[PDB]
Amino acid sequence: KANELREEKSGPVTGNNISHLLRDQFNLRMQKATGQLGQSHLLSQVKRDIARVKTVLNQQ
Amino acid sequence: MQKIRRDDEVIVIAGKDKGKRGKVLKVLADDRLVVGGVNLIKRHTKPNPMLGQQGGIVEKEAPLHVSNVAIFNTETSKADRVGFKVEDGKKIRVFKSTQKPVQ
Amino acid sequence: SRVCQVTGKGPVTGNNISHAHNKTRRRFLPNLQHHRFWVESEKRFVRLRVSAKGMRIIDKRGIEAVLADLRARGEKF
Amino acid sequence: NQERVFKVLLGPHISEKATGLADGKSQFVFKVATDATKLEIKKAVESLFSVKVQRVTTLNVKGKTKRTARGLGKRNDWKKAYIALQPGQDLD
Amino acid sequence: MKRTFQPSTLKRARVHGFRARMATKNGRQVLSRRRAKGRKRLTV
RNA sequence: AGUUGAGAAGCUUGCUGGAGGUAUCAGAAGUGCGAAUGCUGACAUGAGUAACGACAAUGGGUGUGAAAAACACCCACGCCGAAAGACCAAGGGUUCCUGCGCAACGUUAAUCGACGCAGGGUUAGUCGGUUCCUAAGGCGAGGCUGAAAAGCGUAGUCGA
RNA sequence: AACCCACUCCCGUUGAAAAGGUAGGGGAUGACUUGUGGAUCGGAGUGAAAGGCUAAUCAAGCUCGGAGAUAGCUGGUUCUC
RNA sequence: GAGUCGGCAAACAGACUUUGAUCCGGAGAUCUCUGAAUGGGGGAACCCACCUAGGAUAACCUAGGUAUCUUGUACUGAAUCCAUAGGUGCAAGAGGCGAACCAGGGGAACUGAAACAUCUAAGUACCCUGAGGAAAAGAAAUCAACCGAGAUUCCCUUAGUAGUGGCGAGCGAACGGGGAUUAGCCCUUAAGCUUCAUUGAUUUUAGCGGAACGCUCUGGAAAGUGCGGCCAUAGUGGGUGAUAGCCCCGUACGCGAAAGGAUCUUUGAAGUGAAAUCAAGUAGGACGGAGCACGAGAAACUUUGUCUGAACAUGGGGGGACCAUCCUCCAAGGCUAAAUACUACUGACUGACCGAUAGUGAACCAGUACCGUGAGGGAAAGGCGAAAAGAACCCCGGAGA
Ligand SMILES: [Mg+2]
Ligand SMILES: [Mg+2]
Ligand SMILES: [Mg+2]
Ligand SMILES: [Mg+2]
Ligand SMILES: [Mg+2]
Ligand SMILES: [Mg+2]
Ligand SMILES: [Mg+2]
Ligand SMILES: [Mg+2]
Ligand SMILES: [Mg+2]
Ligand SMILES: [Mg+2]
Ligand SMILES: [Mg+2]
Ligand SMILES: [Mg+2]
Ligand SMILES: [Mg+2]
Ligand SMILES: [Mg+2]
Ligand SMILES: [Mg+2]
Ligand SMILES: [Mg+2]
Ligand SMILES: [Mg+2]
Ligand SMILES: [Mg+2]
Ligand SMILES: [Mg+2]
Ligand SMILES: [Mg+2]
Ligand SMILES: [Mg+2]
Ligand SMILES: [Mg+2]
Ligand SMILES: [Mg+2]
Ligand SMILES: [Mg+2]
Ligand SMILES: [Mg+2]
Ligand SMILES: [Mg+2]
Ligand SMILES: [Mg+2]
Ligand SMILES: [Mg+2]
Ligand SMILES: [Mg+2]
Ligand SMILES: [Mg+2]
Ligand SMILES: [Mg+2]
Ligand SMILES: [Mg+2]
Ligand SMILES: [Mg+2]
Ligand SMILES: [Mg+2]
Ligand SMILES: [Mg+2]
Ligand SMILES: [Mg+2]
Ligand SMILES: [Mg+2]
Ligand SMILES: [Mg+2]
Ligand SMILES: [Mg+2]
Ligand SMILES: [Mg+2]
Ligand SMILES: [Mg+2]
Ligand SMILES: [Mg+2]
Ligand SMILES: [Mg+2]
Ligand SMILES: [Mg+2]
Ligand SMILES: [Mg+2]
Ligand SMILES: [Mg+2]
Ligand SMILES: [Mg+2]
Ligand SMILES: [Mg+2]
Ligand SMILES: [Mg+2]
Ligand SMILES: [Mg+2]
Ligand SMILES: [Mg+2]
Ligand SMILES: [Mg+2]
Ligand SMILES: [Mg+2]
Repeated sequence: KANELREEKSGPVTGNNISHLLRDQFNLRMQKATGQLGQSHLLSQVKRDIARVKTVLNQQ
Repeated sequence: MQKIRRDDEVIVIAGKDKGKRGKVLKVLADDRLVVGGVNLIKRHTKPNPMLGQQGGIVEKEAPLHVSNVAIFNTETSKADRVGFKVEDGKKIRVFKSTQKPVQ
Repeated sequence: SRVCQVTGKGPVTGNNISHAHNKTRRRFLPNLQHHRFWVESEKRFVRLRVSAKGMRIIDKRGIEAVLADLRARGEKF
Repeated sequence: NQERVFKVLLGPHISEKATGLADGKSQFVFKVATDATKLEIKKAVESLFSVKVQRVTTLNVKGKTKRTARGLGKRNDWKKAYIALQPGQDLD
Repeated sequence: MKRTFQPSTLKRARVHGFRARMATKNGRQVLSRRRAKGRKRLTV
């Protein structure tokens, strides 16, 4: 959520967090190109989660 | 807010099957209601491809309009209009014949 | 365009009436020639095209006064 | 950037001409981003698969156009890159 | 049997293109008039 | 269909139709069509008539298939060969290739297709572009000229 | 001969073609033919001059406005007594 | 406040959450390349870059900047001794678009006159330039006859009248009455208008509650036939399987705002109005033109292209050639609300308006398809049922139609 990310999570702590779920976005774009992805809710979920951490890095 | 939620039990006014005591399963968005047990329909459906089957004639319920049912009272055992005459922290659905809150 | 830098005269239009009133258009241009005017404070000639009615005003008001309010309407001299 | 490595690759492109290509040779066909250069996908393979690649070729594909009622329809055009690796380290 | 239309693309864009119409003053009135009717194209 | 009035027209009923209708008397009219070489859709006569797009030419077999003069393979005849063959530039815009089909299209039939649906398919330091420089010509800071729009043009920067 | 042009006959005229075809013709190293790119426009251009050409339109294009131009001239003008 | 993942569109998958999930309003963050397009160029949605700081490995990346003009401002300094032009650096503003409205610049012809030149059409169409939510115009060198009226703008009369006119076609006032609206201030420096700081009111961008019915017939289905009763500051609304004040949404009424938006008003501030100082190349005059209803006409008056030229309140200029006598105003410097004109866009209503050859060109994926090198032109296209219950299964057929 967003109330978690406000809670004393600094610039570098959330700045490392973006490079974590870009991996999870990459691995879900590789499995979709191949034939193994049934959890289609996961694919449209990390798009709405990279957007949250980019918002809190402009409001302090 | 709306007179009829999902987990209610109703009776039917002015239909093919009037006076049938029922219970709401699914509410649609064009204020049509699928009441569990009444308004039965039968659909000639082809048996399904892609290693499925449907076979033949299978029943299900067809929805009816929201103006054709009403909240059942179980204290005069007849249909009763409902209202929101009582609200203190929430709009409580309350009957108008007896001024008693529904459950 | 044919305007003056002192008096503000543009060309106007009118007619060219004959002896049977055959109206046709013409332009009334103003007289204006180039001329150099000596100043003393900047001790140099300035050249600007003015009318013959602008020559009469320079001879009346003075050159330094008419150059001043030419600057004080925001123009190039 | 720290980003921009997790954007230029959109998956494999396995088909009849790419299956026989990766076996007789070592060339793997990806479906790269719509505007990427030959350097910034040389780096995103050495990073994301830990293999050394010698050289990369690319090409552009036009989208096929359908013609039904109520106008025409243009499918999305896309780029494509043949990644020619070393004779060892066939990738996954 | 030369017909009156022999096609090209370098001659079509330099005469009827957008940067040809937008350069002059009549052509910028051709753009606003053809836009305000509601045409999809504005540049043939 | 019957029946009543000098007439415009009115009235009662048989079937089809499946939800609106207007005594009476007054108003307000986009108020009555056969014709304007009238306008826009439908259907006739001509008429199952003329034509089926160069007078390079086709004849058997085997196959597939619901169905072969026209499709595939085979055998034999013909025709172009300074093109009816190959290749670059324009121009076009997926017509290229493979499965699946044949209602529509193709001046006939189609199992065939430049035709429908679904996949596939264009790899560059050197070949053409872009980058460098210019011809005719275009635009042109400042600058002159002009009712206003604007016109011409120096430095300059575009244009094979 | 390629190539550019259009002198004759016949066929065609609802053509294969809103200007061709099959046979014959004239020029063919030059007042030549042609590819790409540019310049000149509406009482205005171009023209070895015919009033010819300026997008199958030309004794002054095409399009939108003035404009429902003006017509002592043709054609039409609808239910009963 | 309990369902949800936009529409044509429709299935089968994967899912999210009792209170903030979709959903509705206020504020913010992101905002690719084109386009005034503005770092330089271009064939609009493309190419080539510099500079400053911060990182990064023979190949770069984040963050900014970099257009011309108009003003101002420091620095620099040609022929030339000085010092102007000129050249840099910075600050502020402008540029473009939009249907009509308003003021200016330029301005036709067809057609009327039963021909046609003056004249009409007409200062109309169109084309440029400005500015505003309105603009312009306005505070007497004005009109009236010896009576008096006191800024402008707009409607109704005077009146199709006096005049004007190849005295033809035609064009056409004023004086005086009736109404709408109601402020006059300054050049000794003013109201007023801007822009912030302010204290209250007024609404505005979302909502919430919201009265009263039963049995009985026919029918596929009752709102209808019957028989009764109730509500009312809500009774000719919509829609529910056929005709509903009382079934559903609404209506008459009542309440509603974290937050912005304005509109009146608070009392302060910074400004500005603003030109300095009662008006000189100004009034008037002479040829040449316009505007005045007024086509040189006995032609007054206002204007300006050329040429000239005064008096200084014992002055001046007006009262339709001109002159004497009377009356009435102070020209050559400025500022001003209201009544007024308009609708591309909004919302609420309303109709003796249309009902798919009508009404927008357009109820339908319409400025689309198509026709053009272009500017430009420009169509045809609605309806199953209350509800998809949209036809399982069998027989002929190419395994189709
Ligand atoms: Mg005239
Ligand atoms: Mg390449
Ligand atoms: Mg697209
Ligand atoms: Mg009805
Ligand atoms: Mg009629
Ligand atoms: Mg008829
Ligand atoms: Mg007749
Ligand atoms: Mg026929
Ligand atoms: Mg015959
Ligand atoms: Mg015969
Ligand atoms: Mg025959
Ligand atoms: Mg043939
Ligand atoms: Mg031979
Ligand atoms: Mg030969
Ligand atoms: Mg195709
Ligand atoms: Mg093929
Ligand atoms: Mg056929
Ligand atoms: Mg095909
Ligand atoms: Mg160059
Ligand atoms: Mg040049
Ligand atoms: Mg210039
Ligand atoms: Mg030039
Ligand atoms: Mg040739
Ligand atoms: Mg020859
Ligand atoms: Mg010879
Ligand atoms: Mg002749
Ligand atoms: Mg022609
Ligand atoms: Mg007219
Ligand atoms: Mg006519
Ligand atoms: Mg530029
Ligand atoms: Mg630029
Ligand atoms: Mg502007
Ligand atoms: Mg005439
Ligand atoms: Mg005339
Ligand atoms: Mg008349
Ligand atoms: Mg006449
Ligand atoms: Mg004003
Ligand atoms: Mg004023
Ligand atoms: Mg008096
Ligand atoms: Mg007064
Ligand atoms: Mg409510
Ligand atoms: Mg209610
Ligand atoms: Mg009703
Ligand atoms: Mg019905
Ligand atoms: Mg009702
Ligand atoms: Mg009921
Ligand atoms: Mg004065
Ligand atoms: Mg005078
Ligand atoms: Mg005077
Ligand atoms: Mg006088
Ligand atoms: Mg007098
Ligand atoms: Mg219509
Ligand atoms: Mg109909």
